[PDB]
Amino acid sequence: MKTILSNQTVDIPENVDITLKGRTVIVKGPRGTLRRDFNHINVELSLLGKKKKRLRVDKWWGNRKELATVRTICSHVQNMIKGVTLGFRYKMRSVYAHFPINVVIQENGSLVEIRNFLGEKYIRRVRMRPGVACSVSQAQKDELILEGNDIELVSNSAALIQQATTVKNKDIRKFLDGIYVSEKGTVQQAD
Amino acid sequence: SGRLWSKAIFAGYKRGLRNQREHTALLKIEGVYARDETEFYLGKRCAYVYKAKNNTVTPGGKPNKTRVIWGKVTRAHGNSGMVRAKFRSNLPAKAIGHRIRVMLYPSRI
Amino acid sequence: VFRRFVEVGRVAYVSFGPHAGKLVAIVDVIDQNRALVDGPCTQVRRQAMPFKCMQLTDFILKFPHSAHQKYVRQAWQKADINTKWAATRWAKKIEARERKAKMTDFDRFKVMKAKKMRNRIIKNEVKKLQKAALLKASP
Amino acid sequence: QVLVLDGRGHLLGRLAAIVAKQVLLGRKVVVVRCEGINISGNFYRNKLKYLAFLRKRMNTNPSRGPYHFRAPSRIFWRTVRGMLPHKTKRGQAALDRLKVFDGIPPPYDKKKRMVVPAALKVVRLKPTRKFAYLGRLAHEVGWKYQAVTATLEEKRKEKAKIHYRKKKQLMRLRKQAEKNVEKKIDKYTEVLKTH
RNA sequence: GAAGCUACCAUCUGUGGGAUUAUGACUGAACGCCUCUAAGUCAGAAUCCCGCCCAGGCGGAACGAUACGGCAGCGCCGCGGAGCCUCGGUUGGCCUCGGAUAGCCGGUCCGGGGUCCGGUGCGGAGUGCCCUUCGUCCUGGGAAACGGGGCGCGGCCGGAAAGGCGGCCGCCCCCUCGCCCGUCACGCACCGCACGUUCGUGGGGAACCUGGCGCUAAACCAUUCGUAGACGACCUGCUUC
RNA sequence: UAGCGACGUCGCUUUUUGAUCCUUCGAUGUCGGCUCUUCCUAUCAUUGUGAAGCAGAAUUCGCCAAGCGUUGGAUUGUUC
RNA sequence: GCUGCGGGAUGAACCGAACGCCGGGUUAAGGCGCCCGAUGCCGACGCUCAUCAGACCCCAGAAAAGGUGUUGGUUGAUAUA
RNA sequence: GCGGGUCGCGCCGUCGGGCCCGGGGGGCCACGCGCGCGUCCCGGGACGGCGGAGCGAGCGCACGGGGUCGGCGGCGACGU
Ligand SMILES: [Mg+2]
Ligand SMILES: [Mg+2]
Ligand SMILES: [Mg+2]
Ligand SMILES: [Mg+2]
Ligand SMILES: [Mg+2]
Ligand SMILES: [Mg+2]
Ligand SMILES: [Mg+2]
Ligand SMILES: [Mg+2]
Ligand SMILES: [Mg+2]
Ligand SMILES: [Mg+2]
Ligand SMILES: [Mg+2]
Ligand SMILES: [Mg+2]
Ligand SMILES: [Mg+2]
Ligand SMILES: [Mg+2]
Ligand SMILES: [Mg+2]
Ligand SMILES: [Mg+2]
Ligand SMILES: [Mg+2]
Ligand SMILES: [Mg+2]
Ligand SMILES: [Mg+2]
Repeated sequence: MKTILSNQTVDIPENVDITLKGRTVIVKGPRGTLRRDFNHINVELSLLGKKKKRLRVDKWWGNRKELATVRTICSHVQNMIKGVTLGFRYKMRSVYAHFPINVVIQENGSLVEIRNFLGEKYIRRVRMRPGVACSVSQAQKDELILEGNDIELVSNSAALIQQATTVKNKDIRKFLDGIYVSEKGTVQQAD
Repeated sequence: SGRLWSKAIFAGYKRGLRNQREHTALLKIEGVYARDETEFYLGKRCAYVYKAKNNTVTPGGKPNKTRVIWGKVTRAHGNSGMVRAKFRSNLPAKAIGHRIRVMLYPSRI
Repeated sequence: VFRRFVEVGRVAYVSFGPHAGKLVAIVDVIDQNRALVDGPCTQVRRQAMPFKCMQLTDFILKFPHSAHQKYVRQAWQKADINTKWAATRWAKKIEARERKAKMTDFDRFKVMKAKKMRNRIIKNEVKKLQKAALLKASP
Repeated sequence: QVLVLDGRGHLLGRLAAIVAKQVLLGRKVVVVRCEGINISGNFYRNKLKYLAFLRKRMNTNPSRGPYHFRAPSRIFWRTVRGMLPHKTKRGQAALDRLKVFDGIPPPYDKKKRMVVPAALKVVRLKPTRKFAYLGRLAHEVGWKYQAVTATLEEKRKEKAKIHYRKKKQLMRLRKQAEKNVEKKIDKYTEVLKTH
């Protein structure tokens, strides 16, 4: 109905320091820096507060779809602030039947190489994203932990793993085999 | 020295979709882009200037290749400043897109 | 961003329509697309005009919401909008455009002689200064 | 005489209309940077329309019939063919007056380039609508020359950046000169009669 | 049974990149939860397009040779003298990229930040510039140190995309009016009248006298071949060793 | 409601047959087969998928999809 | 039929309007991005995105049914306890 | 107690009847004084026939007047 100035309130904590040059948002923190490009969205961005770092995201007029849009900027800035403080950690227990699944990290944490996968001979070489590391975790049977900063890149990597492990031409209510995302969380605990 | 005539481009004939009316012409005339603007140019004269390989003139000095068809502005035409015109002999229709001089003849200030 | 948004009591310029060149003050917004404007001293009577008609500028006033012509005139005279309006570069631009439209031939003759004299002085002193810049960067 | 038009951020049909009307009157118009023309609509539908247009062909001899040009300059040229009366011996002279160039030629590196305001994306498209790139469309459909044109465009933008600093240097020098004195005999008359 | 023509009746070879559909997802609102969608992203194919492979347009390149003999003949350069045709314009532009819920200009700091402006654009293509200049003589005021034209000469190279224009320097014969304000008097004043001023020492062709610099060919046929041929077309040979 | 689905109900198709006589009666050579080219998709198989009363196999039903295949014979002139 | 003309692209029958030959002006039915004459109005108000959009009597292809796609509207039920 | 017609009361109104009548600036296509033609009005006004009475004539004009004329002006030969 052509509303007016919907506004979302994004708190910023004390450790991170934000800086924007337009609709391009650049965030710095302890665990690296980060940036995104919100160019195609056409929403007023502004920050207020001497060292309190309140951010307001403001869209005027619009439609109902664009009032739906104005919250998505708030949620992505929230996820970037969670990432640049803590970083995201995905814990994946590999669920295997009578056949084991061997998982190695081939080069420098980037490449993941999956083997033996229901007795298939085909070695499955999967290339992860830039800016994310992967490690076989300790003290747990075949748990695989992906750690990174940008949650889109990390979860795209997890989706690439779980769609690399996909059973063809069978029942998928039986043959429940694959590498699935079991837990989403932070790098540094208790935060 | 210097140009005294204003520049105008012959755009076509007064016409319907199917049939034409060849006893009248239209002129898109540069610098004019409004019905209110094409009021100064009423009553002015227009001249078409061309070449021919025979050698015939008027008191402009000596025989030339140059021939000229005269005429004058009747009325405005549409909103876009285009101007109807009537000449003494009708156009050759070779001149669609060739410049017709609009002279500062009958000035009425 | 968006330094100048409309308000109850923000002055406005009227670009295209029956009131070209005349300031108005915005009384109140009717619905999104037109608004009631009013001019006490700039000779324009209280009426509703669209937003794409009007051109916004930066002076504000202090009105009650939907006041009368009287209180609009009081705040107008107490804020001195007209003299402060003529003393900005915007109105200088409008004044120059009107003078250029209202030139004559003798005025254009004087403009071209002064234009030639200025551009010759510019050309000489620019050529001398860039030659001096070359002579400065030469050691 | 020559209307040298830019192509970044223009629209296909609008720019075709304005060029097609101006070319019948005689002003020789040249459309430069054809790869940067934006087409309104979603570009999946745009490639769908142009792909069905590729499907349209004569089944008896494909040499005689619908020539499907793939270069974007030729795309815009075919669009202007569809709007000029080319079968008449008026529009054929009109198309011979019209020139078009993908990329930028060496005369038009330095000749000044106009921008039609009635055909801009910024003016026409409500900002939440989706658009296209004719360069993207042509690279998807058979025009194999994006990687050359991108390199040449980077090169010429690098040369234009080295020209603009020189021009801004000259303007700094002339405003230093106008900050110096003795032009003010004329400037009173000039401000009275529109400096 | 030679040579040749021939057989899935002998043998040999037949190949990858891109965007994406169906679908599966991620992030995430609408709808404080959820959600593959609303903006954003990813994987994704006998389809689609291109690559690989055939034919190359009233499509364009770079290079070679560029007509003796006995006059010739023919090119580049400078011309001037005539003469036929085709027709249009009557000051020129010498350039940032990119954005629009943003951007331009000016300036200590180590291309970025901080700072100063300007802004419905005036460091403006509704604007800029030689320019509204008829010429000349007289004669004074301001501006004026580069001249400014070039048969110039000589050097440098800037430009790849479809480049020949642009600029610098040193020399050369002249201008110290190469522009404004002012004094002074003539120039065809052709006696009311259009096709005037132009980029033009335009574009093309036929020849005529002129000085200077150079050049002394190649196709096609006749013939011969047969890797090629219905005929053409095509592949080739033809040094007096 | 995996797969079907009566009682009803709304359509699409011109590859069946029918209705009409608009075109040709100073002539459009009439069935079927042989050969040969191209197109459609309302998909039989192959590529990629989803759902099953899908354990595997073998099937069935959908979707994108006409690129490429869809034969050898006894009978009847046959289409079938 | 016996009839042209201006629109409906294209037409026998449609919609205006009926015809000697011409110059000026005005309109009808229709239309005003460009073919192609006219909106080159600083037109007014809203609706809709389509991976098969939509675009004008006659008219040259579509229904029953469904949509938390959006936009209004009706009738109820909750919310200051 | 309500309505239909009649009668009389004051107030409306650049109202109408050129109204009227006597007194105390503007408009008009409206003109023979002497005296005697009839009426009306309080010696005068207005009309038809007469007592006055439209005196004198067309002169020179000017013309938004039975569809325009200049008592306006230019320019050009041996090849157009
Ligand atoms: Mg199975
Ligand atoms: Mg074979
Ligand atoms: Mg999807
Ligand atoms: Mg019949
Ligand atoms: Mg029949
Ligand atoms: Mg016959
Ligand atoms: Mg026959
Ligand atoms: Mg036949
Ligand atoms: Mg096929
Ligand atoms: Mg009959
Ligand atoms: Mg009849
Ligand atoms: Mg009829
Ligand atoms: Mg018709
Ligand atoms: Mg139709
Ligand atoms: Mg017809
Ligand atoms: Mg007529
Ligand atoms: Mg109408
Ligand atoms: Mg038009
Ligand atoms: Mg609905």
